[PDB]
Amino acid sequence: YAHSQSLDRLMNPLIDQYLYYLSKTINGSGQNQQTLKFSVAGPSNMAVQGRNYIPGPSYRQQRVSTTVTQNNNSEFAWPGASSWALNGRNSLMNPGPAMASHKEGEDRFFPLSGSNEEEIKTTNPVATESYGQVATNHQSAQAQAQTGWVQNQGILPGMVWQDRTDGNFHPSPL
Amino acid sequence: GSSSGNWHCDSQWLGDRVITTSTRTWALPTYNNHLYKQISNSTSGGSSNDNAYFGYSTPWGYFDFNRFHCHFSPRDWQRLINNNWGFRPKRLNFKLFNIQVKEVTDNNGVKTIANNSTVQVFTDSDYQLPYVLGSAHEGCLPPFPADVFMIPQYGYLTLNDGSQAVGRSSFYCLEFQFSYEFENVPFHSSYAHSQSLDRLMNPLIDQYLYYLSKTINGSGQNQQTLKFSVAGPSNMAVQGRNYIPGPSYRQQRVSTTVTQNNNSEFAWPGASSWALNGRNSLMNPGPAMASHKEGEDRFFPLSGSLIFGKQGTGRDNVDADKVMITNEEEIKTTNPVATESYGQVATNHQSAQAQAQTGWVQNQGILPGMVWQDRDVYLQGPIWAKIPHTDGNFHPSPLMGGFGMKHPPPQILIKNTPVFITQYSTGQVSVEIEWELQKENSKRWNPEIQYTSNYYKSNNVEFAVNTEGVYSEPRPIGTRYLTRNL
Amino acid sequence: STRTWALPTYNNHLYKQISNSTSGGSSNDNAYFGYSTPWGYFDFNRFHCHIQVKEVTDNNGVKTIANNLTSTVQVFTDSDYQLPYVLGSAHEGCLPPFPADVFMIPQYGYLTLNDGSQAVGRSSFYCLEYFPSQMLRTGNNFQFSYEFENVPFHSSYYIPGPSYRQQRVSTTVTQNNNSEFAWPGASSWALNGRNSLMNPGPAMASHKEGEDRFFPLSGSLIFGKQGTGRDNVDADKVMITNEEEIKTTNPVATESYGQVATNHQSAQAQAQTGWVQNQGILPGMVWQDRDVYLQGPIWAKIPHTDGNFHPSPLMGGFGMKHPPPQILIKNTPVPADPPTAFNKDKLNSFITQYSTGQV
Amino acid sequence: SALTQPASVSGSPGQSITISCTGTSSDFGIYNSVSWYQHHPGKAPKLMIFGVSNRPSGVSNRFSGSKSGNTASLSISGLQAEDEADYYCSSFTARSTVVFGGGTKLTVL
Amino acid sequence: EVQLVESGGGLVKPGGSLRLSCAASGFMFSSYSMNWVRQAPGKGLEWVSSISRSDSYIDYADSVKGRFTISRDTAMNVLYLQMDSLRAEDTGVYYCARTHVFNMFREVINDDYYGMDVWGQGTTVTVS
Repeated sequence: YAHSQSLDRLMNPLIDQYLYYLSKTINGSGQNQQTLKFSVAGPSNMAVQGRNYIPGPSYRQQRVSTTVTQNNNSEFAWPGASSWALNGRNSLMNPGPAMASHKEGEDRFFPLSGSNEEEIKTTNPVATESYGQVATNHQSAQAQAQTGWVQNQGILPGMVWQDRTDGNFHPSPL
Repeated sequence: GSSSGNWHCDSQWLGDRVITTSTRTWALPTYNNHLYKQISNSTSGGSSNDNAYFGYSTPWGYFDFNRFHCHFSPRDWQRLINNNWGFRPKRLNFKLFNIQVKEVTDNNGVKTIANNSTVQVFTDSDYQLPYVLGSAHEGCLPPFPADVFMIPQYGYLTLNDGSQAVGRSSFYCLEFQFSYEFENVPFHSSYAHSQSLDRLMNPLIDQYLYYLSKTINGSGQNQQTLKFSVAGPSNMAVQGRNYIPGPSYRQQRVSTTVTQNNNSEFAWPGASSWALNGRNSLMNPGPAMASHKEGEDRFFPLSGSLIFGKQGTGRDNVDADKVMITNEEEIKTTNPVATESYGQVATNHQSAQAQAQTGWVQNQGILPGMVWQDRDVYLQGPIWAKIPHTDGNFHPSPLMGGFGMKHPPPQILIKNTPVFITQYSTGQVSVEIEWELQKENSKRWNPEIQYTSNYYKSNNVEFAVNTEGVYSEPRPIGTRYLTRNL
Repeated sequence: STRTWALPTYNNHLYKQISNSTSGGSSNDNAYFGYSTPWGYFDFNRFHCHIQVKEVTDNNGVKTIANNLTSTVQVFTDSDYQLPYVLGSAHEGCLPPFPADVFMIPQYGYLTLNDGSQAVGRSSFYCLEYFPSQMLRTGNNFQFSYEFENVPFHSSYYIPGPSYRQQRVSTTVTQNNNSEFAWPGASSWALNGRNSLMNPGPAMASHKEGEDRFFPLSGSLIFGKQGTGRDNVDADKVMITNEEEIKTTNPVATESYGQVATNHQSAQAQAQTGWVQNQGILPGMVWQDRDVYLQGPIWAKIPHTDGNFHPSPLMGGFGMKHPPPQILIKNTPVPADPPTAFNKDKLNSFITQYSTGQV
Repeated sequence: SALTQPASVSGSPGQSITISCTGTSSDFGIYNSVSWYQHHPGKAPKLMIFGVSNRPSGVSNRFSGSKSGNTASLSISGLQAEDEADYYCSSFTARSTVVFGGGTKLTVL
Repeated sequence: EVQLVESGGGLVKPGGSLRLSCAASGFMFSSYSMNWVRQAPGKGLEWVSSISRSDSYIDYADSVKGRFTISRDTAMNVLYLQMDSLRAEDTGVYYCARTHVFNMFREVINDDYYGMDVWGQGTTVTVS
């Protein structure tokens, strides 16, 4: 089957949550304007609502366009590809964890070694996109708030996902 | 003309089990004037692609008791968290009675209310509808039994592209007592580990394992050496440990003293997020992680803590003192801090010409041997949420707290049968839940910490009404007071 | 197996607080708060591992040992797991490897919550005297049985398992950099603002195939040879184990897990990649756990929590939620002569005494 | 007054520092009260230590204290540039007044 | 977030009178002792007066005794220091602090003193 909802839209569109988020960290343009203002997470702004579950793990792929002109004019077939090295022997990552091949609307891009899978895009991150962002540093009056990209993310508690010795995790094969 | 039920509110404490009945009075308007109506962001203007949604709005209302305080009075909660190491629901009994259907007529310019019909109510026990009870929405039974409440509307989001729909979207046309049996779920832990993960060692005795103490003799050239030492009580950071702290995904550190914060709008740009299908979605609350280092308690993770509003709090751009910020201080022992890195890792191979270089770990997934505590539940916070139906999940317990279930209590839908004629209904709702408890057997000598209401002198009584009849809850209440060994 | 044991009298029959402030205070990573008890414990937790009472009197200048028949020895098991459980930290004081050896029974003490050397309000103080125990004179005996809970067979014989990269040290000192990278270089996991070394860490191969002179800085169980000094011993004085057996299904502890593309190629940008230093569990990973050795610990207790993943411990052995209980023992204090007038103070003068026997 | 405390102390980053104030008669530290305050110029003073050595929720572990005989001392470890402030010691007195020392300005180099 | 904000500091010729108010927010103002301290220019902190939990016990530093009156309205949490017959030594920065007790339910009549818990940024009173 294929889901009729997406992992982030499980909410009721018609009601506010009783939870709050931090909407505004400064009054306005100026100097020494710091402030804290909180808002109700609700149907107006859904992106900021608190959620009980988060999408599955991701190990990024290179994005190859089926229109050859879009692709860079160089030999990125082997150097570009994401792989796992074992015993000093580099082994290409194929097919890789189950991940959506492309965002909604882009049919000409496929992950290099990741082959489309679009049906699982609801709960599964896109193969050619970052999993998210993460704060790199603390903030203070001197330093700005920074965020780094997440190229790979392993299992965390609460993740759900769709599929395509001493121990193993979710043995279902790739 | 003859009553269809009685009024049951009370709590029986029998041995290891708790039976909490609650009854309220409800009022059900007529939503959508008996229609189903497509809604989307474009009706609301749909400025951002992160907030773009599509879905329908249905006339039906739903009963939502999903928050703890619905079933517990603050005393029963104090009695619960102080004397127990765990709890979990067993049975669910539900009754609906004293139905009253009013019709409103406008005669001349004044309105008249007189009796009239039937009421449609059913439960979905096959889980064929979208499940909206898990998002921590409003419309739940009032904490205080003398409040009469309004029933929330029922609507469901489906697959979208921007505002537009897609061929895989679905349309659901939804076209008294029952009992329920909770499926077996783990006892929610309501204790704080006395010991930290790193201190599990015996302080009096050395390990027999060795570590590398010195890589050089002294300052100079060609001083390389390898020296080893015994890992023991003198230096505890270096000992070999069987278990390591749980996963982390770092949060930005916001300070409640505003002059320490950076003078820029980093509320959305700075925040941690997880992109899905091209829609950046804030990470909230995120994995269970402590809020702050000891002494840093003024700091709180940006998106990483449940925030509850005080009684009467406005909807938009309220100040900081209008909101109650919870903090997972209790779980600091086994979990990394939400504002700090999980550690360091080596970034290269040392050699004669190259120094050994390490770098931070901002996010860390599960590794074998990790242990962690889940996020706490509160008097206000949710009870359950439905585990999404998928090929896989890991540690399904929800991130906002409570009991994750593959078959939660079903949705209970209600509407007024159409006749149109302006009409509304009212009645009584009694919901009974059986709870099971886990007693503390601890032999700890010194006295536990307990949740106490400070003997205070003030104008009003906490967890009680003020002079205008407005019930109010002063602070968020955690479940973790008693202690247990790690 | 059977050994002959000797039990001293610890702390002169006192419970004593111990914080690093007694040890000088060290630094924040090393700060600890806890208590030390007069009770000793039996620890047979290591593989190679598989009543009499005396009093001491100094008469003139010489000491004289003489049987005390009426003395008692208190011993109990904690089968409810209500004490801190220290048998899983691989401490010394186990039964000796060689049956003709007589050993000293270690002292039992426990660490609790602490900020620096000070104790928070969540701290616990366990009085072992508050446990019912069996009191044994020279003719009485003590015995009990135990049943191990079901645990998977230890193994002696898709994508590779997770990795958290370790720094690479070489046994040829010329190869190693001329700087002190022992602490700065090492991989660590920080908890509550205390940086703690990653040891041994996840189970990972020690080195690439063909290079046996490189060992991960904090990734292996390093054992000392017979009669090895306590501090700053040389390299040849310690036995470094290597995990190379698991190189088939596990990444190398000194190497990156692999690569991941860091950007979107196009006519304006070349395809970029980056190194993966650490990788959490993914679906489809298979891995071997760490081996056990003749000197290695047999079991360890799974810390009681809401969650865990693959609980089998990182130093090897069998992780168990109900391991074998701790067996605590002490010499029942027999005071010296009390005064002839009541003094409410507790008696601080005890007969010097110790006891011995068999296991 | 009534509590003698040195005019100023200084130290390089990383070095421990012992600030100590002394008092007279009995009332010094009557009940358990010897309390150390951190006053940054122009901002609210903070209660670093309450009691002889107990330290409140907000305070960092670096700060510590003890009282030996007639002398109580605040010991700062892991010194930083953010620890530069004025430091006062106080003790409740027998007439239910509090008494502040003159205070030591700690200048970190 | 517990905050106490001082107000009413200003410039008054000697012999005049100034009233200082402390607006308490975020906590129960009637459950705590409250007291005023004073920092003269170029000097360390000094204590002025105090007022108990139930207002039974009012205390005064020896120097200002009889010239100041401390009292709290309590209808709306606020604190008041009436400064009368000011001198040249009354120049300073006045702070509003609250003695901190973890448990307000006493178990014993003589309780060890724990010191002030929450402070204001203080207002400047100047005499000429």
